[PDB]
Amino acid sequence: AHENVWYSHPRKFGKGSRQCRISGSHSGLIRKYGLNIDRQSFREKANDIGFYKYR
Amino acid sequence: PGVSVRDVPAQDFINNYASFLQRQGKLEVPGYVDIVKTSAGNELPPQDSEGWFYKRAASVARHIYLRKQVGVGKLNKLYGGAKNRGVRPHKHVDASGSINRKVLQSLEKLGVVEISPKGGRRISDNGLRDLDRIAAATLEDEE
Amino acid sequence: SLVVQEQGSFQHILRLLNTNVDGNINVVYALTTIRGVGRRYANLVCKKADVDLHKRAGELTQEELERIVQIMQNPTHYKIPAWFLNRQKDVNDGKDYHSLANNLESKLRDDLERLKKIRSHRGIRHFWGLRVRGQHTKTTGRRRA
Amino acid sequence: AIISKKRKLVADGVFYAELNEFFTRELAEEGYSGVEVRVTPTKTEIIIRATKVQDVVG
Amino acid sequence: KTYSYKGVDLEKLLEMPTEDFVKLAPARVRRKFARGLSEKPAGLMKKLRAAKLSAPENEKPAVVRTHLRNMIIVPEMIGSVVGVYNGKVFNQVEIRPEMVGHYLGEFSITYTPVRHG
Amino acid sequence: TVPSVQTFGKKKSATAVAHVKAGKGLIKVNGSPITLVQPEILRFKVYEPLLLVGLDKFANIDIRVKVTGGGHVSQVYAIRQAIAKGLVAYHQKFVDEQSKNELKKAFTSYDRTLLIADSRRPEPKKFGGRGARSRFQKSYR
Amino acid sequence: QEVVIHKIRINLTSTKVKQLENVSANIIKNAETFKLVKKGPVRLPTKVLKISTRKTPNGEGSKTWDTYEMRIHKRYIDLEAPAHIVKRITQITIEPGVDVEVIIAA
Amino acid sequence: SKKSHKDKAKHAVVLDQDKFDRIMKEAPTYRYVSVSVLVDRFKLGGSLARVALRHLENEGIIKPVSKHSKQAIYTRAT
RNA sequence: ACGGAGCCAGCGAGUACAACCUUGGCCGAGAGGUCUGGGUAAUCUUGUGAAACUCCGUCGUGCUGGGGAUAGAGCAUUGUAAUUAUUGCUCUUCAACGAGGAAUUCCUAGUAAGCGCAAGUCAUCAGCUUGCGUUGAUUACGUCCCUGCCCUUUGUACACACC
Ligand SMILES: [Mg+2]
Ligand SMILES: [Mg+2]
Ligand SMILES: [Mg+2]
Ligand SMILES: [Mg+2]
Ligand SMILES: [Mg+2]
Ligand SMILES: [Mg+2]
Ligand SMILES: [Mg+2]
Ligand SMILES: [Mg+2]
Ligand SMILES: [Mg+2]
Ligand SMILES: [Mg+2]
Ligand SMILES: [Mg+2]
Ligand SMILES: [Mg+2]
Repeated sequence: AHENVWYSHPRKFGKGSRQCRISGSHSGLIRKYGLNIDRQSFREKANDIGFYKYR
Repeated sequence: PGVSVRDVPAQDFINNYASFLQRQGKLEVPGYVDIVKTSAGNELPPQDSEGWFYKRAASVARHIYLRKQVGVGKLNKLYGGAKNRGVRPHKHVDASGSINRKVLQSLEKLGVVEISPKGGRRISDNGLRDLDRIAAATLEDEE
Repeated sequence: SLVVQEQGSFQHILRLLNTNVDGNINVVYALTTIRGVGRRYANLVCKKADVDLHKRAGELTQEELERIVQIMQNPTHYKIPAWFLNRQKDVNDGKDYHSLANNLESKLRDDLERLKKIRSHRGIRHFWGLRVRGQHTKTTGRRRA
Repeated sequence: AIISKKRKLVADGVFYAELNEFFTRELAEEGYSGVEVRVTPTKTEIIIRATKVQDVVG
Repeated sequence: KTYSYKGVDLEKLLEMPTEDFVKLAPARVRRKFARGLSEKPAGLMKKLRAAKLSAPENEKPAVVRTHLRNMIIVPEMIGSVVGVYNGKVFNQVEIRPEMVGHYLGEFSITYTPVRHG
Repeated sequence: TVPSVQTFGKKKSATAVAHVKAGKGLIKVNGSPITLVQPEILRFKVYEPLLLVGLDKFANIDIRVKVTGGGHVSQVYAIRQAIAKGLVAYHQKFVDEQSKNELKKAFTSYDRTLLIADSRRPEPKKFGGRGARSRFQKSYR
Repeated sequence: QEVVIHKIRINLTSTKVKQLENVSANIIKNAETFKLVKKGPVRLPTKVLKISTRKTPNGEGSKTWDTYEMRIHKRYIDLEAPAHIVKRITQITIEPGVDVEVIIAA
Repeated sequence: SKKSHKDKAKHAVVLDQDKFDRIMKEAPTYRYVSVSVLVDRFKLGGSLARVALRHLENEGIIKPVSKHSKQAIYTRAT
């Protein structure tokens, strides 16, 4: 774990640059309006957030 | 009575203005004409090999007369249609920017187009005067 | 508007750069029938030669053919830009050329055999006859014919 | 703090989700019921509706 | 003709700096070298110069193994034998004068050719 | 003040706002006279109120139409309805009852949409198909 | 000595309607109570904040989606009004949900 | 990749003097003139169909009923 | 089909502890580059001057100016990094393809279909999806014949239930 090599790869962008903010997952992420919550947790917490099924 | 460009059909007025601009020796064509697609959307140069630049200048001048003021990027959005992207769905491709820039600078040299404070370029009193004059020319040409 | 077109002079067959070309087609699209020359390049070559665009290839005169031929072998002399040329920067000698009917296919073959000899991945893929530009092959090009 | 108003409301919602889930994790032994986030010109009041209020206070 | 790259002769090809080749090289190389360079290709160049120096002047120099595939073959690199990582094997490749312009990855086939039946 | 009113006519997403005044028989759309409507083959569509009513009915009446939104033919139908409704409203407001009733009899006996806005509007699309009310395809194997 | 009019501006936001309308009505009533000239609670297009999402957490099942959304209503107000009474109005009659913001613009 | 039609040239790519006297002789007696009608008689290629068709508007040999693009509608002058 | 000319939308989205939407002015043929200026948004991109479409010409039944796959060379952009071509652009080769068997899918009014745009994926990349709007129909307005569904009656040696 030499500091020059450990976690040395850049992560400024791409699939793994940002995480789920709920689960830390990198799949099925919703970046719209800075939600940064994956789709399933969004479906779970939408009503608390302010999102509702309307039409 | 008095007549503006709005009282004459678009295509006939544009053709007549192109012919009038071609007849007189002003409105220099850039040395790179006969070379260019006029946009990435097209795949061939204009069928009218010489004189098409006058048509484009006439259309541009009429457009600035009708609208508020128009820059170069807006003209790029105006001209240019759908590119045949091989085996992919067509999209909208903006027109070539150099051609429209040269058109606007040539219209500036002719005095028909003035730099607008709000950005872009608007119509000038002398140029709009010639536009009304040639609109009258076309209108009494019709009958 | 129309002309009798001087019966007895309108050619029907031509041999420009050792390929037979039918002359009744429009000049630019008649020139398009030689390898290494497309509608755009032929159109520009005809434009620079001052020959009429709407003319017919079987009716334009001989010195017109040789002037067109001269234009379309050393384009950079006649103000054809560095771009718009077929083979630019020419990785044998660095001089932007334009390949033609026999020259195009021949020089493409030397480039292909260079890629075969150089032992590049693109070269061996070309030697095998498979797709080169990185397309899926599970479903693409599954029939030789 | 300057940010798009729609994004600001989305952030307020996700912050309320933050608070609600954290309080659910913590005050579960307290019979936690709900949380209200009231915003005043100066203070961001956070009302906790729970059963064992006296133990919640501690 | 024996070999010229872009009008620059083979004899000039052996003795010539990187930057002139960059100016001679196509657009992709131009952007790659204009975008700055990693330290790893510099170390590879140093090791490979050392390997060329070490060889007693009349055999093929000792193969230098390397994982780097993303850097290209400069005129200084000719006359050298490198083992490019293939996923398992540092596949051998001797760097010919026609190496130039290309990467190393073209000569370490990351997949085995597929044979059916 | 000059006797003048403002009416409008709509299509799917087109909207023509027409100002009618006591003028000199002056009919402009987007600042251009009616004879040069954007298209060419629906031109008679936009003359239709003119000829159905008769030009002499409004010879001292001027027309100014600004049409926005929607495609070409939707805009044309918008100008149609706007001009017709402007004529009817002006005759009701300042001319007489029988005149307006005669105009309505001439209009509604021909292409009812001339005075009544069209009720059809686009159907929202749904998941499971590329169309508003179409599905994608089935495989079954 | 604050007689200089600040031509102040009061804008609002919410995800709900009745509370926002109530706050705006109280603001207008307060402005009228002290003889204030104003531009009314001009309505702004309710911005629909929409996200489409697949329902299945695992991709299996018939293709079924859903659309969650809020609306934001803005209803900004500007006042050609004195200083202290306007500010006192801003720091009073605040309802959770609706967010009040004040711009002097003087 | 077929060969079924087996079509010949079947079109006068260049007008000839005898064909000119033809096009002029039945410039009348063709009570309706168009591009397709002109090329139906094997004497016009189709690009010069428009050329001869526009040329006939010289001394009023035929009259126009409509001059929309993509076609033409001409009757015999009476 | 290709040239010019006409010039028409509605859903969106858009930068802060980061670097987004980009106008406008200069360059380049284009992708693009550069200099400035707006917009934390009915304010600026944006009237998203979108395509199909319309008008005037070139083409003329020729796998042809259709079709643009497969390749050769070059120019740029994002990227630590692009070869196994990221993607865009310029010149060229231009293949199969002649309305597609058995069979089978979707759909009864702003519907199908054609046409594109926006948003989600996004540092770069859609031929995808979710939405939106443009032009906009033929044919039903019925039936249990095929495939099934609901209720009732009947028969059953079936109940892991006609697999
Ligand atoms: Mg166009
Ligand atoms: Mg067109
Ligand atoms: Mg097409
Ligand atoms: Mg549809
Ligand atoms: Mg084509
Ligand atoms: Mg709009
Ligand atoms: Mg357009
Ligand atoms: Mg072809
Ligand atoms: Mg997908
Ligand atoms: Mg039914
Ligand atoms: Mg049993
Ligand atoms: Mg059985």
